[PDB]
Amino acid sequence: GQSRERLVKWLQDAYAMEKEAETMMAAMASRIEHYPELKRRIEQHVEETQQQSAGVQRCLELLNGSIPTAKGMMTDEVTKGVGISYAFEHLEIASYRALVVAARSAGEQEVAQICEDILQQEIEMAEWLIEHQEAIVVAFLEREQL
Amino acid sequence: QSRERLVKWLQDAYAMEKEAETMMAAMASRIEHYPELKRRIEQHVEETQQQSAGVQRCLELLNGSIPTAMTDEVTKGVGISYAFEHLEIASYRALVVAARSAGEQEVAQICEDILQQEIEMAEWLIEHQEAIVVAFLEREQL
Ligand code: NA
Ligand code: NA
Repeated sequence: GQSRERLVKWLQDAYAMEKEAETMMAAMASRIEHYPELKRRIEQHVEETQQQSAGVQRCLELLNGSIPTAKGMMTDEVTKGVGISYAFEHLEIASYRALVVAARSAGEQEVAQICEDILQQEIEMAEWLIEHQEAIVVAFLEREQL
Repeated sequence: QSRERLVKWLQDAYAMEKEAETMMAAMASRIEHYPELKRRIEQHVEETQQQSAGVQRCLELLNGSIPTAMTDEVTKGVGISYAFEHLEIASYRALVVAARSAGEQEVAQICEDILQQEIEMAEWLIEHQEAIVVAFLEREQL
C-alpha cells in the first residue's frame, strides 16, 4: 500500500538521480587532461551508473511504479569537480541507505539488496575521490603557478 | 599567485558558508518531530556564522575581497544536509592544501578547524539518519 508507494516514490527519485549522475560524470570525464587515473575512474563509473538505474528500473517495473521522465538542462573546474563529485556520491549514499529502509519496511528484500549493492559502489567511488583528492589539488597548484 | 588562489577558494567558501547558514536556518524550521535534529542543526547554524567570519578575517588578511550577492522534506533534507557538509569537507581540505602551498600556516589552521566541524556534523547526521527515516516511515503509514 503506502509502503510500496513510498518505496516506489524513492526509487523514482534515485532513477532520476542516477541519470543526473551519469550525465555529470560523462561530462566531468570530458574535461580531464592531466589525471589519467581520475578520468579512467569516472569513465568506469559512467558505466556502473547506467547499470544502477537499470537496476532501479527493474525495481520500478516490479512494483508497478512508473519510470521517471527525462529532464534536459588557470581554470578551477577540475579541483571543484572532484569536490562536487564527492558530495553527489554522498547524496547518493544517504538516499540509498534510506532506500534499504523503505525496502525493508515494505518487506521487499530483493529490492533492498539491489540498493545495498548500489550503495557499496557509491561508497567505493566516494572513497576513490577523497583519497586521490589531495594529489589532484597539489598537482593543480604546482602546475598553475609553474 | 599562491595568495590569489588561496583568496579565490577562500571567496568560494565564504559564499558557501553563507548559503549553508541560510539553508540550515531554514531546514531547522521545517522540523516538527525530531528534537535532537532540530537542536543539532540550530547549533551549526551558528557554528557556521563563526566559520565564515573566520574565513573573512582570512580574506581581509590577504587583501582579497569578501564575496557578494505525507511528503518528503525531512529525510530528503537530511540527505542534502549530509551531501553539502561533504561538499564543505572537500572544499576545506583543498583549502588546507592551498593555504599550505601559499605558506599561510595560520590560515591553514583555521581551515583545518572548520574542516573538523563539517566532519563532526556530517558524522552526526549519518549516524542519526537511519532513525529519522524509520520514524518517518512508521509515522506515515500508521
Ligand atoms: Na552512480
Ligand atoms: Na558550515
